[PDB]
Amino acid sequence: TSSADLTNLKELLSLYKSLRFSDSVAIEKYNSLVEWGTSTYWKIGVQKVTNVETSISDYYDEVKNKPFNIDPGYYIFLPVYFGSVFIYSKGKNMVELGSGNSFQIPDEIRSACNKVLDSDNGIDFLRFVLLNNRWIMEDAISKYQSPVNIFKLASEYGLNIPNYLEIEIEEDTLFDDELYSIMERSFDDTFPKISISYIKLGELKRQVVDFFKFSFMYIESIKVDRIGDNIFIPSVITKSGKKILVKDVDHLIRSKVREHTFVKVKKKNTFSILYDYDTRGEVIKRIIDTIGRDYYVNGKYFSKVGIAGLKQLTNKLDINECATVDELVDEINKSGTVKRKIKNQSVFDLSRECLGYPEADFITLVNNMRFKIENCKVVNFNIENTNCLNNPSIETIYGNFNQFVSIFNTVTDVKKRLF
Amino acid sequence: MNSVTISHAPYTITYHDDWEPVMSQLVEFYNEVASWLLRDETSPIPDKFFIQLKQPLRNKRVCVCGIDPYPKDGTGVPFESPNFTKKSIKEIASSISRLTGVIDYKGYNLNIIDGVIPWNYYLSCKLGETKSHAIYWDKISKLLLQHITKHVSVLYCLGKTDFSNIRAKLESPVTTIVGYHPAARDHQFEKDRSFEIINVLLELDNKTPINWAQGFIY
Amino acid sequence: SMDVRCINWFESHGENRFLYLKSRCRNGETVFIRFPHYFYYVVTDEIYQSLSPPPFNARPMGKMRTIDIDETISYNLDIKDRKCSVADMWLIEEPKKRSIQNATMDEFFNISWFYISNGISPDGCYSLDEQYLTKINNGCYHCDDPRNCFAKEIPRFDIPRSYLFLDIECHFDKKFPSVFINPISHTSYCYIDLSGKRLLFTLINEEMLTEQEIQEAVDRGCLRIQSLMEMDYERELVLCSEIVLLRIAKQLLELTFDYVVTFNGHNFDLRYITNRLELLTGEKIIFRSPDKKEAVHLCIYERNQSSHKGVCGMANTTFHVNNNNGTIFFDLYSFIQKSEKLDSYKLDSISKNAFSCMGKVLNRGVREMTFIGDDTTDAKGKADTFAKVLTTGNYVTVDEDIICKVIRKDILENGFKVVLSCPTLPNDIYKLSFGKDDIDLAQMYKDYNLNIALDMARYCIHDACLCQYLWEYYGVETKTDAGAATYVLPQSMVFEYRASTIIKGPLLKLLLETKTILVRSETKQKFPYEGGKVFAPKQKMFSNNVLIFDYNSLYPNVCIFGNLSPETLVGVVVSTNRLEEEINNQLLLQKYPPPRYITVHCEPRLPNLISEIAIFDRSIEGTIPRLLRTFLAERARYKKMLKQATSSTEKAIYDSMQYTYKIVANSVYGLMGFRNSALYSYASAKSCTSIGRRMILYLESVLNGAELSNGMLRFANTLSNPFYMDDRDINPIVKTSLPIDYRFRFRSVYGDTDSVFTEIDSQDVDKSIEIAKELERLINSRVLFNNFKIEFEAVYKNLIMQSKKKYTTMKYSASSNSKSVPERINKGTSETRRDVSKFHKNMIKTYKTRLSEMLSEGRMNSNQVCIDILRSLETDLRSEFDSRSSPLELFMLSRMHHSNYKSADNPNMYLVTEYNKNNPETIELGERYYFAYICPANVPWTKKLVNIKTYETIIDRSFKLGSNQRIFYEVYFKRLTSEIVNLLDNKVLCISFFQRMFGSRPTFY
DNA sequence: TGATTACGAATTGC
DNA sequence: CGAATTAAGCAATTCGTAATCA
Ligand SMILES: Cc1cn([C@H]2C[C@H](O)[C@@H](COP(=O)(O)OP(=O)(O)OP(=O)(O)O)O2)c(=O)[nH]c1=O
Ligand SMILES: [Mg+2]
Repeated sequence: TSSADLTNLKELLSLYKSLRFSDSVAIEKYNSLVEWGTSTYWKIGVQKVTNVETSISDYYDEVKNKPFNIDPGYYIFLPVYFGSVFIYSKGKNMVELGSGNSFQIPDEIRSACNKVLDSDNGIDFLRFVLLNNRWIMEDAISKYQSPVNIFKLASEYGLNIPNYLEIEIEEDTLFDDELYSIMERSFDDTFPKISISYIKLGELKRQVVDFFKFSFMYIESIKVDRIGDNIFIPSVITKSGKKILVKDVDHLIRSKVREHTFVKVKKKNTFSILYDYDTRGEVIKRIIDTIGRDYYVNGKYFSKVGIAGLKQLTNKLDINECATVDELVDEINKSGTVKRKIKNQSVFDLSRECLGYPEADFITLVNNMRFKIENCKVVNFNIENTNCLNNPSIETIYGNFNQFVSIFNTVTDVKKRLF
Repeated sequence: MNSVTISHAPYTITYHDDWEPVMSQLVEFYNEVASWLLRDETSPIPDKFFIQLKQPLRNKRVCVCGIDPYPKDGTGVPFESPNFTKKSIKEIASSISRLTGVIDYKGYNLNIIDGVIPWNYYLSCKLGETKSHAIYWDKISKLLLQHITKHVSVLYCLGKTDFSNIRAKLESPVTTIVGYHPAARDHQFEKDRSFEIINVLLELDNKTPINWAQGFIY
Repeated sequence: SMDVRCINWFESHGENRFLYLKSRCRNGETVFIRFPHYFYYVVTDEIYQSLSPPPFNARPMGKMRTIDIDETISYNLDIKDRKCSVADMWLIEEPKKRSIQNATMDEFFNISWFYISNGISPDGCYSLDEQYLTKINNGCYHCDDPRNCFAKEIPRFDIPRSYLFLDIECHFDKKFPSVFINPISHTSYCYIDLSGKRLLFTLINEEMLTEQEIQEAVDRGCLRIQSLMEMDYERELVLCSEIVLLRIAKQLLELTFDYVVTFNGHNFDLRYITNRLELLTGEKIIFRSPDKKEAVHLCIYERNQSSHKGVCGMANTTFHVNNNNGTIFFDLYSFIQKSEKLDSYKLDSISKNAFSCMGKVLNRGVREMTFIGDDTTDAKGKADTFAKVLTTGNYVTVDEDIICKVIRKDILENGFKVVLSCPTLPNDIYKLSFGKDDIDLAQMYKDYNLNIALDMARYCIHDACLCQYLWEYYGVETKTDAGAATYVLPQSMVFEYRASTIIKGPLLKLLLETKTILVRSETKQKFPYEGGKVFAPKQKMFSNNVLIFDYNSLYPNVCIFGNLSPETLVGVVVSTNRLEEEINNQLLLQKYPPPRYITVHCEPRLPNLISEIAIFDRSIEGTIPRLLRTFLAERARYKKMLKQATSSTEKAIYDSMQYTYKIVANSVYGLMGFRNSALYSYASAKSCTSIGRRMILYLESVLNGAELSNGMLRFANTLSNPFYMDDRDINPIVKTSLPIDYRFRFRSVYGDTDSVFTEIDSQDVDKSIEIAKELERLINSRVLFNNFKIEFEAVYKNLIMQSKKKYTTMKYSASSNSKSVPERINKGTSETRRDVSKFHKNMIKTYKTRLSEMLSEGRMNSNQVCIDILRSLETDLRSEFDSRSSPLELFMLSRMHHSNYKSADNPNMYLVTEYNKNNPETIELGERYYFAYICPANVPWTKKLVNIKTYETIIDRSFKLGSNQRIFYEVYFKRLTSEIVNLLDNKVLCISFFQRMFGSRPTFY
C-alpha cells in the first residue's frame, strides 16, 4: 500500500522474470518475498519453488545437423568452444548450466565481470567456457545492443574474447561443409571449436550449426598431462597417436572409458571429442589404479600428493619466495593486503588450500579421526573408522597427512605473531 | 437476460446469466426484509437497487468496493456523480489524473473502464443517515460479495475501519487490498499508491493491466 | 474524595482523548476522575535536544544502559564484546501521535506507561487530595497532576457493588428465531443494588395470549401494566406488551451498573433486543460519559483472532459492547471457552459439569424417589451449592442418563431434600446433576397457553439465576482483582489478551528498576530445536507399587540456575571438523572458568556443523530470571492460600489461580523461543532444553538400581554435578532414619521430562509412602543442588502401559493411608479424548475390567483369553447392529471450527460452510460442534470402506434421524476392535478375525 | 487388486 | 464525522487420504 510495498512487488516481479538464471541466494530472496506477499495480501499468483533447473534454451534453436539455406540481412558469426559452460548474472556468481551451483573464480575475472555488468543495465547474462583452466568469454545477450560493443569492452578490461566476424550476404547459398570450413578457418585460432553461433540484426533468437560424423577407434592409454601447478588433465592417445579430447574428470567417470578397448567418437576436420551417455565405484578406482596410486580427484581435475613443504606456502600468497621462517613475517607487514588476507581467513582453510585437498573429502577424513593437540598444535593422529578408506581419494590424502600437520603447525605458530 | 418477480417492490429483478446460482437465495432473503426496509425513504430509489445485476462477471478482473452509497442523490451504480459534486469521486479522479498525467478533465466514471466493476457493500441507505440499513442487507451483501470474489482476481477495499474483518467475511482466499477512505483525515489518500500495486498484482498473475485513463469524461 | 477504591479504568474516543477512573468511597458514593491521555516516547538526550518542534512535556529518566541482543555465530574464540551504551534518557508526552526516527522502548502500551510512570496500581485504595482536583460535574473531577494526587496509599476496605443478570426467550416455529418475523415471549432479570437487596422479576408478552387468558392470569396473581411508569420491581410475574418490555429493557441497560453478566448475550440477547427495539420503535440505547460530552449507541462489534501457526489463519471470534460509561459487560461463554475444556460449551453441559452431588436414597415406592444430601455424602460444600442452585431448578439428571422432574424441594440447614419423578432405582447412593430438560419448545409454542407461559417464565428465571451461580462458582471477581494487580492492566482488559501482552507491565517495571534497554539490529532467523526427553516403558502390567517423583518448575528454575537471558549470552562457538572442535574446547575451558561462566553443549544448528557451545555469564542477573522469580512467588502465595482453604469453591478457585500462574511462567519460556517475539533467543531455549535433559538423565541414573540395606541407602552411580565440580560430597552411601530390618530394591520404568517413575518390590502403601518421604528428603539434601527440588506425587497401583504417553492406574496421594479410597487416573487413553466416541468408552472400560478379572483368575490354556474376548466382542457387536437400540447421542463426536487450513478445499471447512449456507443457526470461528457418520438404511454391512469423510453430518439440536438413514456403525466398530486387539497378545487369530469382519490389515505396536 | 510410505490434521502430555 | 497498539515451546499417537510400488 506504501512505496516500500510497491518497490518490493516490482523487485519480486524482476526476480520472477529471471528465475532460470538463478542460484541459492536469488531463490532464497524470491522465496522470502513470496512469503511476505502471501502473508500481506492473503493470496499471490506465484508460489514457492525449490528445484529450479537452470536453462538457456529459450534464446536458442534446434541445432542444424545437415546443410541448409540462408538469405536476408547482415550476419554476425561467433565460435563455440569446448568445456564446461557457465552463465554470469546481475550481482550473482558463476552458475553451472543444468546443475546450478556456485563455482569459485579468482579475483581478476570477478572484477572484470562486475565492471562490465556495471557498464550498463541491459545485460541478461554473460556466457563463459572453462577449458583446462582457461576462462573464455564466449557470448552475451541483450535486447538493446549487439555482441560487439560488449566484446570490445571486455577486451579493454582484460578478459579474452573470440574474434567476431561481421559479414553480408545477398544471393541464395547452401551453408555447407566447404563454407563452414572456410569460415572456421577465418577465425584463425588454435583452441577447439565445435559450432558457430550467428544472429541477424535485431532478432533475439540465436541459432547454431554442427557438422560432424561418427567414427570408431581404439583406446591405448589413459595418462595425465600437466596444465599448471599440481593440476593434471586426463587424456587418451590412439594407435595412430590421435588425441581424444575430454572435458573433465566427470566426463571419464560417466563415459566409462576402458583401457585397451573400442569406443565411439565424433571427429571433425581437426580433432575428435569422446561421447557420453553410455558402476561408479569400480571406475573411480580403476582409473586411479591405471594412472597411478599417488593421484587424488581434486574437484574437476587430478592433483598430486607430493612432499610439498615451505615454498608451497609462499606461492599461494603471491610473495617473494623464501626458504627461511623469519622471512615469512618480514614482508607480510610491508605487504598491504597479504596480511589482511591472512587475518581474514582461518588456519585450517589456508592450510588445506596450500596443499590443494578437496573440501568435502578432507572434511570427512578429519571427522573420521582422533587427535591429540598440545598448545594449539597437532602432535599425534590416528584413524577411528576404516570404512572411509574405501574411497581412493581418502587413502591418497591420508598418505601425506604429515605434510598437512607440518604446514598447519607452521601457519599456526606464525599466526601467533602475525595477527 | 432473465427476470424474476418478488413479493414487494420493485416487484421485478432483472439479472444477467452470470448471476444465476444466487438469485433464488437473494429473493428468499429479500422477502423477509423488504417490508421493514421500505417503511422509509431511501437513496437510491428502490427501482435502482439491483441495476448492477446486469453486468457480466466473466470479463472482470478488479473490484472496487465501498461500504454504503452516497447518503444523498443516489444514482444506482456505485461511485457515480453526473454533476461531479461528491468529494470521494473528486479525490479518486485527482489520484488517477496524477498517476496518468491528464490535466483537464470534466468528469470521471468507474463504470466505463473494462475489467473493473464498482460495487457497494450495502445497497441502500437512509437520506442523511450513513450506514442505516446494515441489518437488512447483511446476508445479501455476504452472498453477492462472495459471488463476485469467485470471478475477480484482485479485490480492492476503500476504508480501513469499515472493512477491518473482510477476510472473516469471505471463505475462499482472494487477493485483498485495503486502503484509506478518500475522505480520510490528514490527506492520507494522496500518498496511497494502490492503483500501481493493483496493476503489478495482475501482471504478476498473467493478467492484463487496467487503463485507468479510460474512465475520464470530457 | 479522600478514601477511594478503584473499580474500572476506561478510555474515551471522542474529539479529545481522556482516561477515566471509577471508584467508590467508604459510604458508597461513586466518584469519577478524568485524566489527560498522552503518547509516550523514549528518546536520548541528543535526540531530545535535536527535536525541531519542542515536545509538550519531557521528564528525565536518569542514566540507563542499552544492549544489542542480536545473536551471531562464531567460528573462533576472539568473540567481540556486546555493544553496550550508557546515556541519559527522557520520557516525552505528546497529545497527538508523533514519529521519531530514533525512538526506543516502543513495544509497550500507553496505559502501562501511565501506570508505571505515575506510580499508580489499577486495583489500589488511595487517599486523594483535593488540591489537585477540579470539579466539573456532579460525580466527576479533573486531575492534571496524577503523580501528586495518588501519592498516598491506604489499606484495602470493602465496598458494596451492583449487578444485573438477564436472559430472554424468543418465539420460533421451525428453526432458530428471526428478528423480522419472530417476537420475544419472556425476559427475566436478577437485580442487586448498592443496599444489598436481591430482586427477581419476569416479563411476559401478553400480545400472544387471549383476553380471557389474560384475565385469568391477573386473577391468579400476576400484574398487568400499560405504561413504563407503572411498573414496580418488587413483583415477580408482570405481563405486558412487547413495546413496554423493550422500553423496560432499554431503561435497565442504561443504568450505571458495575457488572452486566449474560451467557452468549453479546451475540443473541442484546443484539435481538436492540434490533427489535429499532424495528418496532425508533428508539436506541444510549451510553453517556461521566462528564456528559460524548453519547454513543449500542452496537456490538467483532474482534477476530488469528493463529500463529502456519499460513496464519483465523481461529477465534468474540463479540463486545461499545459502551463508554464504565459498566463491564461480561459474557460467560467466552470466559468459559478460554478458561477450561469440555466436550461442548452449551449452558446445559456447563451446568451438568459444574453443579453435581452424590445423593442417598431415603424413600421409594410408586413413580417417585426422595433423595437426601449432606456433608456426609459427597464432600464439604457440594451439598450447599446444590441446595443453592435447587432454589430455582426444575429438572435433575440421575445416574447421568435419566432426566427427572422436581415435585417438592426442601432446603435443610446444611444440605437438601428433593423428591423426583423417576422409576425405582435399586441402590443406596446415586449421582445428581443439573442438565438437559425433556421439553419440546417448538410444540409448546405451536399451542400456546397460560400454563405454558408460566412454565417458560420459571425456565427463564432459572436461566437468569444460573449466570449468578456460575459467576460465584468460577470466582471471576478475585481473578479480576489479582490480574489487575499483577499484569498492571485495567479491570476490563484482563481476560482479553494472551501471554505476549500480560507480561509487559512487570517487564517494563523490571527494566526501569534495572535501568536497561534491549534493542535489535538484524533479522531473526528460525531453526528447529529439540525438546524434553521421554523414556520408553519397560513393561505393560506391573503389579507392584510405583513411586512418582516430579521436579518443581523445571524450566524456570533451569533459566535461573543458568542465567539464560538474551542479554547475558557471551557467544556461540561452532566447528565444522574434529580439529577446531578440540582446539576450541581446550581454549574455551581455560578462557571461561566454570564458577562464573556456564557452557552448554547443544545439537548442531546446521547439517554442516558438528558442534555448538553457548557460554552464559552469571556475574549480573538477567531479566527473564527476575520475571520468573516474580511469577513463582505469586504461585507460591496462592498455593499456600489453597492449602489453607476449607470449602470446595475456594479450593477450586485457588487451584485454578496457581495453575494460571504456572502456565504464564512456562509461557515466558515459550515466548523466549518464539520467532515473532521481542524476547527471542534461540540459544537460551536450546540451553534450557539441554539442561532439562541432563537433569532427567542424572536423576534416572542415580535412582535406577538403588537398594537400601539395614539403615543405609545406596545409589547406583557417583552423585556429582553434571556441569562442573562442586564442593559437596560425592559419596553414594547415605544415612537413613528408617528401621534397620527394611530391605528393598528400586528400579526406573518410565519418565517424561520432569518425572521419574520408580518401582519398589512391595505391595502395601504405608511403608511405600514412608520410604518415599525419606527418599525425597535424602535426594533434596544430598543429590540435588542450588534451586532444584523434587516432590513425591503419588503411589500407583495396577499401572498399565499402552504407549509412551498412555497409561491407567489407581492413585494414592502423599497424604493418604491404606484405609483410603483410591482414585482412577487416565492419561492419554481413549477415555479423555474428545473426538473418540461415547459408545467406545463404555465398551473399552468393561473389557479392560473383564480382562483384569480374567487375568486375576487365569486360565490361558493355549489362547483361551483371545478366543473368549473375540467371541464376546462378536456377539456384542452383532447384537448392537441388529437391535439398534443405542441412541444417536452415543455416536456423536466433537470438533472445532477454524479457517487455518493449508489449501482451501479441506472437506471439514466445506461441510461447515454448507451447514452455514443451509441453516439459520451459524457455527462461528471458535465454536465446537457435534457430528456423526450417517448412511442410507438400505446399505448392508460393508467390508471395504472407500470413503469415510463423505458421510460426516452435523448434528444440530433439532436433528431427528430419518427413516431412510442409519448410523454408519462400521467406522466405530473398526476403531473399537483395532483398539481392543492391541491389548491382547496373540496375533494370528486377531488378524484372521479382523480380515473376516473388515478385510484389512491391523496395525500393532 | 493388494502392500507400503508419506503427509496433514487433531488431540493430549509434558 | 474522522481515526483505531496481536502472536508460547516440542514430543507422541491415531486416523484418513494421496501418492508410489509389486
Ligand atoms: C504444563 C506445561 C509445561 N511446560 C513445560 C515446562 C515444564 O518445566 C515442563 C514440565 O511440565 P510440568 O510437569 O507441568 O512442569 P512444572 O515443573 O512446572 O510442574 P510443577 O511445578 O507443578 O511440579 O513442561 C510447558 O512448556 N507448558 C505447559 O503448559
Ligand atoms: Mg514439574
